[PDB]
Amino acid sequence: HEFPETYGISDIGLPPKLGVKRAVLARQLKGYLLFFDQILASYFEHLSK
Amino acid sequence: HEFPETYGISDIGLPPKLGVKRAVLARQLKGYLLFFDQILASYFEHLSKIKSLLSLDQGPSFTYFTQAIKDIKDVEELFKDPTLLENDEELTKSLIGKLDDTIERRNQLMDHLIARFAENFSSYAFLMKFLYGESTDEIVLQDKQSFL
Amino acid sequence: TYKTPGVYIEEITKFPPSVAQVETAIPAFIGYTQFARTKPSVDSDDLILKPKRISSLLDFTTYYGGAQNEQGITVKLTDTLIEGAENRTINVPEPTFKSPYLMFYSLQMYFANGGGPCYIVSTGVYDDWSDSETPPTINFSDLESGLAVIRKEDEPTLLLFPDATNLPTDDEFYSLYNSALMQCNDLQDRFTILDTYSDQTYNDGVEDLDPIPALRNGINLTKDYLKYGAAYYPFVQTILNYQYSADEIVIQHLSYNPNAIATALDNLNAVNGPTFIDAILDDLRNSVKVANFASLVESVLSTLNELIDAKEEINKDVNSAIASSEEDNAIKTAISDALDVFNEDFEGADKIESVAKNLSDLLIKIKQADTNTKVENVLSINALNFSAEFEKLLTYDVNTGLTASVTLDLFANIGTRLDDIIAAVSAAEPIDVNNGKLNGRLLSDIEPLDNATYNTILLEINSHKVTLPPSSSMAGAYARVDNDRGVWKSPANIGLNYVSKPSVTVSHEEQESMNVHGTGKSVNAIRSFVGKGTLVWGARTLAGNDNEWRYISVRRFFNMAEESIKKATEQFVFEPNDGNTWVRVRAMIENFLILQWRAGALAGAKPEHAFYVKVGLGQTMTAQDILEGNMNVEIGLAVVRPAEFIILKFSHKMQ
Amino acid sequence: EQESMNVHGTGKSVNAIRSFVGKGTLVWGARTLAGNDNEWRYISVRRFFNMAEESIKKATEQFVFEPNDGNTWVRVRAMIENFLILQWRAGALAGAKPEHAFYVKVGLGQTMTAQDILEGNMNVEIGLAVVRPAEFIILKFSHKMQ
Amino acid sequence: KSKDFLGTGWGFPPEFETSIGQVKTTSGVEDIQKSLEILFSTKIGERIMQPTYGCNLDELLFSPINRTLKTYVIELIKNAILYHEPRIDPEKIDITQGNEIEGELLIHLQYIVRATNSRKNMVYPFYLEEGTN
Amino acid sequence: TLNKHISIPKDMSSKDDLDFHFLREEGIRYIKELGSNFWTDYNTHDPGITMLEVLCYAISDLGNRINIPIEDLIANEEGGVKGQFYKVQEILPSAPT
Amino acid sequence: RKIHFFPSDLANEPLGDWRNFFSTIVSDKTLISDIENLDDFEKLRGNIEEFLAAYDQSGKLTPHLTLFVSFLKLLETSKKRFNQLTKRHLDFYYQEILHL
Amino acid sequence: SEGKLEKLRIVAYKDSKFSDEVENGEFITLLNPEKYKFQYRVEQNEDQASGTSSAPIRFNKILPQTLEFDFLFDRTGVIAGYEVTEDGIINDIDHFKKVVYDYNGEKHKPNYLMITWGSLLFKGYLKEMDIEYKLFRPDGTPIRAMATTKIGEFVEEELRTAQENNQPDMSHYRTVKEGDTLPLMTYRIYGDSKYYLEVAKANGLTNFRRLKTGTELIFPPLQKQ
Amino acid sequence: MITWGSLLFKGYLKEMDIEYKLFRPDGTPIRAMATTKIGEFVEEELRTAQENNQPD
Amino acid sequence: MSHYRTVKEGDTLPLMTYRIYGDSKYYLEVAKANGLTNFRRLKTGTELIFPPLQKQ
Repeated sequence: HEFPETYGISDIGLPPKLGVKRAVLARQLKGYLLFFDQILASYFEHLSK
Repeated sequence: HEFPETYGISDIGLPPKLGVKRAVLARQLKGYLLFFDQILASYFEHLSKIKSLLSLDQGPSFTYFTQAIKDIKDVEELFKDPTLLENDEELTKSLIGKLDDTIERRNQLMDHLIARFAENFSSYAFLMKFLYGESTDEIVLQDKQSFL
Repeated sequence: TYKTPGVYIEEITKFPPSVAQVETAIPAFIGYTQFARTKPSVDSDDLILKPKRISSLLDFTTYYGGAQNEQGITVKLTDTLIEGAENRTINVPEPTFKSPYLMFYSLQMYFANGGGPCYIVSTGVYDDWSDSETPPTINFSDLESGLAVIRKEDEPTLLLFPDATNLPTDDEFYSLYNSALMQCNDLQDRFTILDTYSDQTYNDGVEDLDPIPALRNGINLTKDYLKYGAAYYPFVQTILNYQYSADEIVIQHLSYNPNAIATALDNLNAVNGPTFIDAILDDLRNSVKVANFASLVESVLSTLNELIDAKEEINKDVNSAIASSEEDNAIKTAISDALDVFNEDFEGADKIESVAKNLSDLLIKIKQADTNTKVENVLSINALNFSAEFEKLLTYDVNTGLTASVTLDLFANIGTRLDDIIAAVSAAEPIDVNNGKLNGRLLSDIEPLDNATYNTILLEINSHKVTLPPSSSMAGAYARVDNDRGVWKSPANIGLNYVSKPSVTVSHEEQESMNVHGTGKSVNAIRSFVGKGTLVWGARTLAGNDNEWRYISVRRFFNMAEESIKKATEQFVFEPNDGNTWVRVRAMIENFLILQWRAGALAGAKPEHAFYVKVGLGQTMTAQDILEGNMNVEIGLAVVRPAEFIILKFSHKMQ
Repeated sequence: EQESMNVHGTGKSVNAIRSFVGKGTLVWGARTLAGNDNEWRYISVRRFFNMAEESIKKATEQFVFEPNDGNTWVRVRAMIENFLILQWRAGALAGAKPEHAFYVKVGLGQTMTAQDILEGNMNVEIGLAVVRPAEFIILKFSHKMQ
Repeated sequence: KSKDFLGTGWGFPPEFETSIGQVKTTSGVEDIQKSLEILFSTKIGERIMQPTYGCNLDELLFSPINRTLKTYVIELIKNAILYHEPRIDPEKIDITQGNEIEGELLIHLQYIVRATNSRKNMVYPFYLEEGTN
Repeated sequence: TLNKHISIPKDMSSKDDLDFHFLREEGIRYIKELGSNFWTDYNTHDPGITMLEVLCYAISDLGNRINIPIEDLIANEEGGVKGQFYKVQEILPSAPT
Repeated sequence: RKIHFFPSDLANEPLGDWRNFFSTIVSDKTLISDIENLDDFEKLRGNIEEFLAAYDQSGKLTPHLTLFVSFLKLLETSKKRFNQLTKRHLDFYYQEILHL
Repeated sequence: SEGKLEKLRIVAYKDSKFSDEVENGEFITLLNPEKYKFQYRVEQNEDQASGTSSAPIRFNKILPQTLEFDFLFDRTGVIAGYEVTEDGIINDIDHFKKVVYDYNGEKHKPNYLMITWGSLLFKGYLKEMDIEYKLFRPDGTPIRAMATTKIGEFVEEELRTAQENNQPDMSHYRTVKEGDTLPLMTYRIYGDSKYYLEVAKANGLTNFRRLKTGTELIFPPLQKQ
Repeated sequence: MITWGSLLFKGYLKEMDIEYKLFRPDGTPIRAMATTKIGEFVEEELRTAQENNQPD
Repeated sequence: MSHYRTVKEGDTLPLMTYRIYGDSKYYLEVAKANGLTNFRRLKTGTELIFPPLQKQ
């Protein structure tokens, strides 16, 4: 949620006119970024315990 | 008398067009402020009595004093019983009353004045108890005044 | 009225409006108000179907009034023990039942967003709730009446209905708007601003409907009507507070140790005794003559007033016992019945309260009787009621030096009845396990008893904000644009005042279907942008695919230009129909249009490419028109249209 | 007490002399003994008229034995209008332009008939809009959040 | 509790309650509105050790209404606010006559409440480190 | 027990996990040491650098919660310390011998 | 208890007194149930002194008491000056009347 | 009273707050000036180094203002509304000089002036004056003169700081709207984005990366020593 | 920022003179003439980007 | 220098001291130089003196 709209990984999505390929690439980036979020989420979770 | 006209507690009153509620509130403020004036009036009153407190002829029966306040236009309505405002001695008994421990305070004043002549009446404290009971306190103060 | 020269400060004053001017953004608002009176201090309502011009909220408030107090506010408190210490939780939820009357709030938004003078038409005035869960409803035919009324006024240019979304069905909602679009086409000078029915999937009693698809099916008129309006979506969350009265809010209390009954019972034990009512009952049971009499009356009157106050205190505590006795409803009934009987000595059944009231009025009259006659000082007792009112306390006390012959009396039945109340209340002491001291009491009542809790509750109540349909803010925004740039400037990319956020977030995938659609029934979007806040995005009409009428600014420009020319030509109506008139009509129209061209409304490098006017026999008229008395004038106009899209391209060379 | 001096059922107003803090003794109020009247409640209005009427009366003495016809009626009008236009510029009379401040009418069929010509009468009608004082000031306050 | 530099104080026409032994107080915007009522209700020399507090609007009683007067009225109001009420900025002063006969002058003052704390605002937990002048 | 005036320090430098600029510089130093053969453009339009700055921001947030005082971090929903500590009334007194 | 109190909803009619405005000073209401008839103030004075200590520099008093107490504290400087009169009187007599 | 020709007035004052009038210190003209003129000056610092193409321009000061106008005195007898006087314009000029020029021994200076005509209202001091005498009676009594005048501007120092409401030194509050972030709001208030963790600690925020859209925040000033 | 057609200029006011010419009878002005002088402002970060200074 | 005034109704001692000296704080020295005890109420025929301030 910290990235710009241009990247296409936010709640409002990406405009249809930009085509499928760009939408697909946005999906690929979300996948990559989860490797960083799952780790951070663990540390926050550890405080709760 | 030190406040502005806007407050409504001065001699010229408050204009009718402002309504009853504002006039009522002015009455409430006058009530509150009397708690400050009655105390100040007492201190001024106390200066007027220095001559009596230290008199060689005859001292007063009270050691604390008060005054009626009459430069306020409705005091006849503010007080539950206006009678007291006609006599400062009754007002004193009602407002200060017992707080004034006259027997002990009167003796301290008399003893000081007697001491100024290098005299001493300590023995009356017990010698009079072989003659009188509780009534000695009045008798002894009368004798000390006569001595001076 | 002032009598003494001076400087006065007043909270409420009337202002002297006086000069009207021609403007293009003038809405009419049709809906319900608190009152509707020409004279600020009369009881009659006489402005309801009389359209009136308002310059600010300051005028609205003196003829129509404010908002209705909400009846749906709930306050709940809970007491619990932590390691032995008490801990109180305060809970004030959002109301689910809200008043349906929104005109006041809508006007506040209109003025906040830059609106000017406007017309108010009331369709009636506010009514009452039936219960805390039953709000009043809106009758469709009231809005239709108001529309028929505004039809006869010439000045208004925009049509709005502040309470349309509270109609019982969507079918009524759509019918109302189709009527407005048809009226705009009949008159040829107005534009309609439309809202959806709801921002949430709503149930029609049969099926669950999506709001944008539902509005599109609802408005089933053709292009000839659709070109006269536009719709906006979603609703907006504002910063306005709800109106309420603290006295009307009841507080629920739950606690680990139940002390509600115990409190009420201890207060009643104090009640049933000599320091509360026996002393009252024992005592209760010619200019000089008037003064003496008047004193004696006042003494009785004062005594009666104390007895009356006593009744009110009793009801306030007994009711908490009733409210708190959740279990064993048999006891709730026993308590309630005992109280209901007690009250009969004070209420209309045998009204002690009216005796006290009447003695007061009579007492004033006898004191003033001395103003002019000895007769008045007799009539006030034997023609009027002093004899008659004292009798209602004791029927014939005068029979003996000691009051006697009390064939009837209003006094002391209180003793037995208080005993009955206490006995019934005491039955609840082993019944009530969960209610605290304030349970069943009013918010205003607690203020003396507790203050930390009271202030906390008020802060929580005021955290709840008002939500409104967007149309009233748009009317405000239209006024700003017309003054800053002109009627030919598009309303889009303008920020809104007093808006925290749109009710819902609309994604790009969704937004494309709002702007371009097979039906042409476009919807303009309200959006939040980073660092900017809430903006209006898009400015198309309900005929959004049309080659001539898809933009709002184009349609509004034409309505304006046509009205101005029409007025300019009235001066020639009864002139001879010949060449000496035809030439004068042309010169005048051309002068109007050349000014609009210089102003930037019309397109074209020089007038020959911006506009034309044709008048003449053999051009626009024939011999038969001269005989009939007709005159035909043909006008064409090239207009300026907005940019909506920006396309960039980059290319390079090596140094 | 002061309110009953300024406004009263009889119209017989009394002006008050008052002491103000930091100023001393001032005259407070300026009404006539017909204080509820719509035209004559202010002192300055009544005194202005007495002055204006005397000045016009003197100005018209030069026409007393002139023929009673159009060549005189026109001269009387021009003179009266000149007096009044000066008073208007001076600030005594109300109105944005002379058409709203005053008028003078003289003529047969307007103010005179055939019988007046025979009797030797001449009728001149004059109207005047005058300036009145402010007595009360009313304030109001309202606010907005930044 | 963000808007704590506007402060809290006694209501102007102080009212005393009996349901609790307290005098009513005001805060925030309510307090500002009562401050304005006080300032324009008092004359310049009426306070004892504050010989320059209040206003001179009474100078204009029993005078005709014109452009010179209106200019003077506006000046008097603006200076009184600049000297004595640090929490606001005047927005507009509208001066009009609503009566052809009655001696009435109508003045409407509109103003804006400041979002930042003034160097002249004596509110207890702030002036100690922020009240420079 | 009076209220004090509240202000904020002006020396925003700690050289630890709460210091954004410090973290950003260390990030870039590590990148050069490990991957400068392939990744040399460190300008602000670069997606790589953009991701680094986002992560640095997230780290500061974590560090800030770790510093929340114990009284709150181990609090119970209902208050008290029943399962965490024994109180002096319970753990210090001794049977009488 | 000797002063009338006027409610804001009556046309200047009295209803009660000012009793409730000083009721927060005394922590045990027993001692003031008939205060106007006392001849022994030792218990009452004791509770008042506890009150004064408890709120000294607490920041917690209602504004009408805050003024009253601040006023009473300012008056302590008057007591200091006033009680020097006995010395001034003695000095005057020995030095200006008797010339010693 | 629209139709009234208003005449220009000048009043003398004793104090710098303009509330205590000099007795018999008011001048009213008999003929209005044709026009008047104002002057405004702002000064900047324009030092730059050699080799550069432009300078950094720094604000330095706002200089005092200036008003100028001309007067005509005439008692010949052709202007409607006025009378011919036995001594001509001798008492008109002597009263005009007593108000605007003469030294006052009570205050050890010349007078404070307020100049009012219509929309105009100006406070200050006389700087310059020239008077030229044109027509005379045979015995040497003047009946016409022309005067040129220059006035400076006065502001009292307590009023200057109230008009320059000078505000990182004071306290501030805002309400959160949708679309706001904490480092962007910190930049617009302080000039730097780096103070966002001190703003979050002063408000008790733990999840500052998502703000809720009704929250009112405080922004404390920076410490000075 | 001063914009008219092709013109676009950023800076500061240095000098101004205003002269009042016509008046209504009650002293309300209806005509005036103003002369103005504007200086030029460049921020220092933009000066080095415009002077793309390049043996180094 | 030295000064004298006569008391008119509406005068107070701290307001008159401010107009003569420039400061209201000298009112207790003016009352002592005139022998006034009840200075909070002035009688409206009294002539007062206002001495100058001492120099060294």
